[PDB]
Order: sequence, then structure tokens, then C-alpha cells
Amino acid sequence: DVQLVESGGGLVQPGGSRKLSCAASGFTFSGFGMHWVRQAPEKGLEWVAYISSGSSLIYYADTVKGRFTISRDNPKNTLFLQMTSLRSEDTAMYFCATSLYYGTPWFAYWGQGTLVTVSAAKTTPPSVYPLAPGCGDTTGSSVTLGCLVKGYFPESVTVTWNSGSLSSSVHTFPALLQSGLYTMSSSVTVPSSTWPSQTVTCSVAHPASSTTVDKKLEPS
Amino acid sequence: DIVLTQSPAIMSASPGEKVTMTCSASSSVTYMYWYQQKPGSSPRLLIYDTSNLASGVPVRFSGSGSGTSYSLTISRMEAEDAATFYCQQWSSYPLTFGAGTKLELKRADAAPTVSIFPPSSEQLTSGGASVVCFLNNFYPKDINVKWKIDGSERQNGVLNSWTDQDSKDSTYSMSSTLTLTKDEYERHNSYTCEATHKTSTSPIVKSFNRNEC
Repeated sequence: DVQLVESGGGLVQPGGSRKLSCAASGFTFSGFGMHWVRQAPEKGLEWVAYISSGSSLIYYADTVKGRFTISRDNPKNTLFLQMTSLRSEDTAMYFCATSLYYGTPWFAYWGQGTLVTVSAAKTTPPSVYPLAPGCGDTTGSSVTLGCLVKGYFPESVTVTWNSGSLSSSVHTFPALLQSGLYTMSSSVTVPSSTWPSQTVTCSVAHPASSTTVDKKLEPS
Repeated sequence: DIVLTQSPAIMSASPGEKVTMTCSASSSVTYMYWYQQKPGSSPRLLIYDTSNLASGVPVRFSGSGSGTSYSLTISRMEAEDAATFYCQQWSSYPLTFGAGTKLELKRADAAPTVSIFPPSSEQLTSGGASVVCFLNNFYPKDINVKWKIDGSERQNGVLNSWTDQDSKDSTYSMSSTLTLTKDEYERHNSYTCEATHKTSTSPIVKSFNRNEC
């Protein structure tokens, strides 16, 4: 089966360069034109560049022309994209793609994507704060708790809840960017017979800083 | 550079319904292509050369069009079809895309469950104070939240974040965060968040008072 695997993404300083690779298997790579297509976070698809089967014909999107170079190594089954003079608006998931036929202008097979993030922000671990109800009596068969995960960079963060019921419902709220840093929150809703009678903790992993923080949710 | 306009930008359907979405072009197109994408996954090709069904794609999908007007139709919606759909045109390079139609799964109404939380003692030691309100598990997506501090509406310093449709019950949720300095937070007493939804016969109000207990 046809398979395309991108690599080379990561964090880039504004103005910097990065070279992406795409490894092809399961078809005769030298027989087919190839494309790069990108997708900025929470936005649509944008085609980036094309190279024909034997590199004779190349096209670029006007917005990357003069900065990006597409190339290929046919005997070693690899497509490349060299990026230079990168800017904030080049932040995107980068996909390689190819069509059914020799040089047709559409995308029948896609890789999984490699993420390129362009920012001068410094890698920063989050501050993790518990969201527990204020003092007072409560009613109802369930209680909601949260964790506020503030001031981190880069985006990748995972919050996992430990609670006393398999029925517990988790919501993960998308991170918002401020002053170069991200903030997100996560809520959990558990039966009121399991908290504060049983322990509830949120565990926040930030792989880019190799940090993990556990916060126990305590009653007022 | 042909510009492609997709309509509607967002729509919802229940399983069993027919679904049609359109893609119009600023100049004549030679072929149109259609793609489906779900969050965290790569796009997949649905339709090529305007009306050809791609291999392995379910037959409920079909494409049509000519000139400057194109469409994609799902004869009978299945729950697994909810996704964003993109059109892409061939005429001459560059290849361009529409901005997408997001097809949501239609669902029974659900009122939000609202919860307010005061700033933690840990956050206050850092000089900041975030008051958080969760509005969870509601449908449909449009909702309004209003903050009041000692009874006076506050708009500055509020940030709202919406989840995508839940993969289990197809509802939405939203978090609303009011951010203050520590000193400002400790100069006021009552903090209120108020949710108004299509389901709410009265707005749902949650509050706490700093000087109560």
C-alpha cells in the first residue's frame, strides 16, 4: 500500500530555516509528480509547491516563491521542502501528497503531516492551578472541577484526570495564545458521592519541557 | 488564482438527511475536487474530475458542476460523515481551495450546566487572579455569557474558548475566563457569570461572594 511519512518539523525562530523530508513507499516514486500542502492551526488547506516526476517542472504558491525550494531524490524515495526566511504565518502542519496519475493536479494520497511552528517565544512550562468550588453547600448527583494550565510554550500539553468513577466526563478547552504564551483549561464532572470523599487529581504533561505536574483538587 | 467560495460555512444534519454544499468560483474552472477532513487526521479525497467518486469512498457521496458552480451531495447522512469539506480547483497553477464547509452532527437540544470557580490561592501568590466559568454540554452552539462584579457588568479581560462537538454526545462546551490582578480581585466581593441559551427559560446565574464563608 502507498505510504507517505513526513519528518523534520519543529520550532523555528522568525527569519530561520528548516528542511522537511517526505519518505515514499509502496509505489514507483520516480514515476509520479509530488506536492506539498499546508494547514495553519484551525484554518484551511493551502497548496505550497509541486515537482514533476523527474524534477523538470516545478511550481510554487506565490506566497512562498523565492523562499522555499522543493526537490527530490528518486533513487532513495524522498521528497524535500527547504524553507527559509520563515515567518509567523508559515506556522502550519506540512503535508506531502500525490495523485493517482503521473502529473495530475490533485491529492489522492497524503502523509500524516509534520508541524512547523515559527515563534520567538521561549519554551516555558505551565503553571497549573486547581479549580475547586468556593465554600457552600452543593446539591445534585454530580460536581464539576477543573485545572487551569497557564503561561506555557509550545502548544503541546496533555491533561489527564484521575477520579473515582468510569462515568466521569472530561472537557478539554482549546488553548488561547497571549504574549507568546498559551493558556488552556480542562474540566471533569464526577458523581458527587466520589468527591471530596475520593481523591481527584489532574496530571499535566508538557513534553517540550519534559515536565509533569499533578494537582489534587481540595475542597474549600 | 481562482477564488473559491464555499457555502454554507457551517451547517448541521441528522443521520438520514440529504446534504448539499456548494462551491462557486471567481472564474471558469476545468475540474473540481472535494476533500473531507476530521480533526487530528489528514484530509482524504472524495471526488475527482468534478463528478468521479474516489476509490474506497462510500457511494452516498456524489459531485457535480460546470463552469463557475459546483456542489457535493450526501444522499443520506451518516453520523461518521461529520467533518470539514474542502473544494479545490484545477484551471492553471496555482491550485486553490475553498475555505471549507463544516458539517456538524445535528442533535437534540441540551441546556448548559454552569459552574463558577474563584481564583486559587496558588494563583493569587503570583499576583494574578483568574475567575473561571464552565458552560458544559449544551446544544446548539450559540450561547452568551455575561460577567458581573459587585453587580456591574464587566467585558474587558474576558476570554472564551469553545470545544469541538463531543465525540460521544455531540454537545458543545465553553470556558469563560475573567482575568484580573490580585489587587483588583481583592477590592471586590461578588462575582457572577450568567449563561443565556436557546434552552434557558431564564438565564442560568452562578455566583460566589468573597466575604461569605
